[PDB]
Amino acid sequence: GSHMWQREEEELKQRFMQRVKEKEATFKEAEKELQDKFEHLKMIQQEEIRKLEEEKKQLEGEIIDFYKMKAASE
Amino acid sequence: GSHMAQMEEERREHVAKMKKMEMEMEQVFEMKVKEKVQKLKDSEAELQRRHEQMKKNLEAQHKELEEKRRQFEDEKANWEAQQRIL
Ligand code: NA
Ligand code: NA
Ligand code: NA
Ligand code: NA
Repeated sequence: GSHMWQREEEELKQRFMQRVKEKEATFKEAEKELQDKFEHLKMIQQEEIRKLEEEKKQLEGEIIDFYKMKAASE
Repeated sequence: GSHMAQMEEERREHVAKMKKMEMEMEQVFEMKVKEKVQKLKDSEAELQRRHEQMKKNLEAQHKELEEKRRQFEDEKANWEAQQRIL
């Protein structure tokens, strides 16, 4: 009857609600995996930046020693 | 009787309603998945763009350092050869 027919509507509306919810949980996880993969690659490059800065600073110190020696030599 | 015939027509209308509802809800769900797939593709594309930019920036930074070191070593070896007294 009328209540069973209304319940049938609600069961279908609840079905789609849950279906969209499970689909959303898969997309959220795929985005999570995606963010972790690129966060990993970003950390590596941020360590490369600091090593490069440290190398630049070391070369600058060698150039100071060399120029000071040239001035003090003759 | 007249109530059974009324209920039978209501039952018929309900059967047709569930058919249309399910069909239309399926169309909305397909467009919803189509939007989520495009959002995920955009996210990967943005992260790969950022990674390529930083990768090309690091290559430039390494090249500039390598150039400065190469010219410093060349000038130091030139100096040394010029300081040979004998
Ligand atoms: Na279903
Ligand atoms: Na860094
Ligand atoms: Na979209
Ligand atoms: Na000599």
